[PDB]
Amino acid sequence: THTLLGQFFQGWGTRVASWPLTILVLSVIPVVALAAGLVFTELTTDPVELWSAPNSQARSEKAFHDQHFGPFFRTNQVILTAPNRSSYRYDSLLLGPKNFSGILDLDLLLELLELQERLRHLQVWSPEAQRNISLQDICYAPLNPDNTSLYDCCINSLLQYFQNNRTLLLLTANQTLMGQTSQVDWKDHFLYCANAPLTFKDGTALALSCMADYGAPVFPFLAIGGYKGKDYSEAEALIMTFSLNNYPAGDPRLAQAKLWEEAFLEEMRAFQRRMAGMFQVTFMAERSLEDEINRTTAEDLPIFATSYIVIFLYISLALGSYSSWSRVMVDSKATLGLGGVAVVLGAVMAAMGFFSYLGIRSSLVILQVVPFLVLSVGADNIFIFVLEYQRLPRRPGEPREVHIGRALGRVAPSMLLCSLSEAICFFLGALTPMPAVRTFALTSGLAVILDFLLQMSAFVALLSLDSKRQEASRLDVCCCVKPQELPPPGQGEGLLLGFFQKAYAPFLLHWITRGVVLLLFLALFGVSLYSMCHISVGLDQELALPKDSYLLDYFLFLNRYFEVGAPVYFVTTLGYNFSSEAGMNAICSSAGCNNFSFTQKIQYATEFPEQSYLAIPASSWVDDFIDWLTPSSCCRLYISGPNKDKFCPSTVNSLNCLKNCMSITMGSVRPSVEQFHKYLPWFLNDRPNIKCPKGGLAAYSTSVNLTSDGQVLTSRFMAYHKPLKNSQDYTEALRAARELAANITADLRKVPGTDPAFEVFPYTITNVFYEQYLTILPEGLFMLSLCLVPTFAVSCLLLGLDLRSGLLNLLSIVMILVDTVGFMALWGISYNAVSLINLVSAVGMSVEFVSHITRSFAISTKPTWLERAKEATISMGSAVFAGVAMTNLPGILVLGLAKAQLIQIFFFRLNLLITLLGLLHGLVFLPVILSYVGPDVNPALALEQKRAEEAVA
Ligand SMILES: *[C@@H]1O[C@H](CO)[C@@H](O[C@@H]2O[C@H](CO)[C@@H](O)[C@H](O)[C@H]2NC(C)=O)[C@H](O)[C@H]1NC(C)=O
Ligand SMILES: *[C@@H]1O[C@H](CO)[C@@H](O[C@@H]2O[C@H](CO)[C@@H](O)[C@H](O)[C@H]2NC(C)=O)[C@H](O)[C@H]1NC(C)=O
Ligand SMILES: *[C@@H]1O[C@H](CO)[C@@H](O[C@H]2O[C@H](CO)[C@@H](O)[C@H](O)[C@H]2NC(C)=O)[C@H](O)[C@H]1NC(C)=O
Ligand SMILES: CC(C)CCC[C@@H](C)[C@H]1CC[C@H]2[C@@H]3CC=C4C[C@@H](O)CC[C@]4(C)[C@H]3CC[C@]12C
Ligand SMILES: CC(C)CCC[C@@H](C)[C@H]1CC[C@H]2[C@@H]3CC=C4C[C@@H](O)CC[C@]4(C)[C@H]3CC[C@]12C
Ligand SMILES: CC(C)CCC[C@@H](C)[C@H]1CC[C@H]2[C@@H]3CC=C4C[C@@H](O)CC[C@]4(C)[C@H]3CC[C@]12C
Ligand SMILES: *[C@@H]1O[C@H](CO)[C@@H](O)[C@H](O)[C@H]1NC(C)=O
Ligand SMILES: *[C@@H]1O[C@H](CO)[C@@H](O)[C@H](O)[C@H]1NC(C)=O
Ligand SMILES: *[C@@H]1O[C@H](CO)[C@@H](O)[C@H](O)[C@H]1NC(C)=O
Ligand SMILES: *[C@H]1O[C@H](CO)[C@@H](O)[C@H](O)[C@H]1NC(C)=O
Repeated sequence: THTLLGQFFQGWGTRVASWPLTILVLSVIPVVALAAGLVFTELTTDPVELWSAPNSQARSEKAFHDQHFGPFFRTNQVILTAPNRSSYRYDSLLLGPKNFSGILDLDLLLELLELQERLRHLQVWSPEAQRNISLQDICYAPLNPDNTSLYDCCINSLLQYFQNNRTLLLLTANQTLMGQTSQVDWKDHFLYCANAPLTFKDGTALALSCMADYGAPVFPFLAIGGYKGKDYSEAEALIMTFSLNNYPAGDPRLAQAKLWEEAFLEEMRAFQRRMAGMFQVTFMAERSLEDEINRTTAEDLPIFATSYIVIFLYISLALGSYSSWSRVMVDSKATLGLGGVAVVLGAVMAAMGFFSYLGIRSSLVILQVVPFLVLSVGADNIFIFVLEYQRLPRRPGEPREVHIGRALGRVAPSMLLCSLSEAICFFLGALTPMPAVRTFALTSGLAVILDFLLQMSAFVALLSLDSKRQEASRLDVCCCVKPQELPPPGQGEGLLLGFFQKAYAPFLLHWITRGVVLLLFLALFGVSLYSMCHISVGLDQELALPKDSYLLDYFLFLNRYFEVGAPVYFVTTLGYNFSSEAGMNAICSSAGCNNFSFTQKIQYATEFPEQSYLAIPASSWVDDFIDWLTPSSCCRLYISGPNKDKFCPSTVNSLNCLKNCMSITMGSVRPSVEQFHKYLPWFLNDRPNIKCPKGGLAAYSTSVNLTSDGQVLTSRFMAYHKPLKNSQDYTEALRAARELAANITADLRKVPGTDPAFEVFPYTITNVFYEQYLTILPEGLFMLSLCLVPTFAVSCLLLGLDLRSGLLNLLSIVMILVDTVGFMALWGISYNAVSLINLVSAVGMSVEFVSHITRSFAISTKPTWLERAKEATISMGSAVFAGVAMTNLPGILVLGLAKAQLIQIFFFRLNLLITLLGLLHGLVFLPVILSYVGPDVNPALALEQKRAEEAVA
């Protein structure tokens, strides 16, 4: 069946080389017709659409949350630290001698106040809206979310303890204690605040409120960072969080938030420049990561285009015959190199265009690296074809058409094998949950297929025209005005086969070198197999960005100085009867509630923050609700009047509403079903004052989704992750949170009247990205096994290879792949979707290294194994080296300047390892192992080629 394709491709090659210009036209027309569809490209840069599987669990959990509570707010942080400012001591009253940091000086706080109050009143022009966007339009106001003001926006900073009042910050009082008097300053209020932030009367001889201006308590971990435990006075970093209201991807209010974020960043860069010796400013907006990813994507297009220029230039001056110094410009193949690269770029653009016709949404991070891998695969085929056509000696009085036909018929089955193997590998690499890598894989897969279809028609027609322009004694690209003259046309043997015949093949196939090489490769396989175990599974941030980013400095500070990670909501899905006494007994953590309840379990989890990645015990709306419902003066009903048995708030101090919230309790307080359903909407819309410090509107306003009639559909309990620094930390944190949530639901599902489909799930904003890494290894190994299958299957069918031949190919592919993963674990390249699609591309590509040598060893007539190995090495080892290896390496070595750590790590280093191991195995190890245990001579395999050449000659 090999020689059948030989006959077909002989016929095809002849028929194409006979009609060059017609075939070039008929081949260019569909490429332009498909590649004109690039104008439909919907370039989506948003991280949730590229890097989350929309059918995964995390996305179903996110969808449920974002439905029942609205989406998660956009955090625009600033982490300030004064490194050169020396620590001092304070002899405070009510507390011991505290050692204060340099950052907790007064002038620095007045400078942070200036910045905070400047960013409050920041305004931007909105051309879509044709007005000035104020912060109040877009800011996340937890208290009073409808008709907000600039002094109602969620701005978490140390100076919230002084409600951003500059008079309260410079304020000093005289306090006498146990006979002795001392001057109390802002330090006393700060410390008393950082201890218990839910106070309205400071205890340090000052009637100073501790709650923020917007009316919620600021916990110390949100305001200060760099301390360790309850030693807040030694805080090294101040934090200033601007929380904006997040809206769905299609809301016209998201442009407003992003415009303000851009203005925030401009103001923060100006502020960073102004304060050089004083502060060390680091900052990010929510738009920062999407903007720093897409900045560097358009800055390394010169460094990408240079790769294809260099591959063109190598292929151009590595098929040119340099014998005499008079006909170099006639021998040099500039037209063929240019044409070959043009054909491959045609194929790539056709693929991108075809996929853009179906409305598939890509990103410039995806349409950047597609041409590289497709070209590194597609250039080798053209190189090997032209090399064979060059080496194949023309029969006497034979025309060029039949010669090109014969050369193509000779090398076409091998190129069909390569192209099919690589296309299948890419289309099996396109099973990834990540839509970005899926789009990449599918585009690359089709690009390789169209590359082959163009190489068979357009490039063969082009080679026919080049051969004609050469034989007519005209120049290459300086031709058609210059048929002048040359010395004798046909010259002797080349330098490539010269080297491979006289230096290499005798050296590699020495008495000693076979034993040494074989031993050394088995040792390398052993080391690689050992080292593959210490692979780091996870794509952390600080890789997506460049190395010159303002976000890297922010991430260094966010890792070093921060005291808690992202907040995790333990969302409770539908089918909990919260009203029942038995219901709310298993959620609360007060006197009378069940032991190992919801909040008790989270509390005890946070007691061990290293095992279960939680730093703070969960907030509880039900615990604070049954706390609110006490016979104290928090909720009271009018004893009589027009508002009889109606809620008089904690603010009014009249005698008319002296009646308590419910009856005179005889122990642990529990409201009845009617009492619960009536009094919960009051609790959730009660602002915490001095009189009643317990109130729902502050924290739990949005953490309960009531029905139209006052049934609780859902509810979320807000804990905080410990500071998560690596991708492994994020993944372990998700795993541990899920395990705890499963343990919680297991106990909550044993309550009378709970639906069995009831579930507690820990939704954090970074769940969708770091969920895949729970099961990337099994998926990856299944994928690489499914990619090793068709390689062998089609390698045994198409090439028509025997059993030993197929198994030697397979053994070599497995060896290359294990070596790649071993060196991945050594160099410090992580395991993820990007590394995985590179390894699947490697499984596909390594066939180009092994298959050519193994075939040309199989189709051999030399007496002894060593002679056949030498022949295979010299002829096809030289073709495979000069083609595959040296059209990979000049392309890869240019991506070493990419500047983006993602490409610089996963597409330079990993492809360099893949290429060099491919080279080493399929030019050092495969000749030796073929010379040892290669397949036996098949005379019919070579002798029937002559019943397939002459018959259709
Ligand atoms: C409480 O949860 C309900 C669940 O139905 C939310 O109602 C849905 O809201 C989403 C987003 O606005 C809409 O797409 C659905 O059409 C709504 N469904 C129904 C049945 O009305 C509700 O929005 C949540 N409460 C609040 C105030 O947002
Ligand atoms: C949730 O449990 C409460 C009890 O804690 C149920 O309220 C009772 O419902 C029964 C059935 O009609 C009535 O006879 C009682 O008068 C109600 N009050 C009690 C017993 O406290 C409530 O029905 C349950 N939720 C459901 C089933 O939807
Ligand atoms: C910030 O707080 C200060 C001090 O409380 C406010 O200054 C006023 O506060 C008093 C009571 O509200 C007023 O009666 C005085 O006019 C004044 N007190 C002093 C001693 O100056 C100030 O108004 C607050 N900030 C704003 C702008 O509301
Ligand atoms: C080595 C390079 C030049 C090979 C060609 C790569 C081409 C196909 C890539 C590189 C930059 C890309 C373009 C950059 C952005 C846009 C603008 C958009 O509104 C239409 C698509 C379009 C026009 C892209 C199409 C694909 C593109 C043109
Ligand atoms: C085939 C590849 C090279 C095409 C581009 C892959 C890109 C999109 C991949 C590689 C690394 C990934 C990023 C790394 C981690 C983060 C941080 C997270 O908070 C938002 C998503 C984001 C930003 C990921 C989005 C998708 C990502 C940028
Ligand atoms: C095919 C193999 C044998 C050679 C591949 C090329 C070489 C240069 C590659 C393969 C493995 C790589 C090394 C593996 C990891 C480290 C440790 C690090 O602290 C310094 C760089 C260094 C030393 C890498 C440098 C580049 C490297 C040596
Ligand atoms: C600074 O505070 C630390 C922490 O208590 C203490 O050990 C040390 O003695 C203090 N040094 C000075 C100079 O007061
Ligand atoms: C918008 O804000 C700028 C702040 O520089 C201000 O100067 C300008 O007057 C504002 N636009 C309008 C409509 O007043
Ligand atoms: C408080 O004591 C300080 C320091 O001695 C002094 O300057 C100030 O006048 C005193 N204030 C009052 C109210 O006595
Ligand atoms: C939580 O889960 C189990 C249920 O399998 C429960 O019995 C026990 O209290 C907890 N288990 C562990 C290992 O903490």
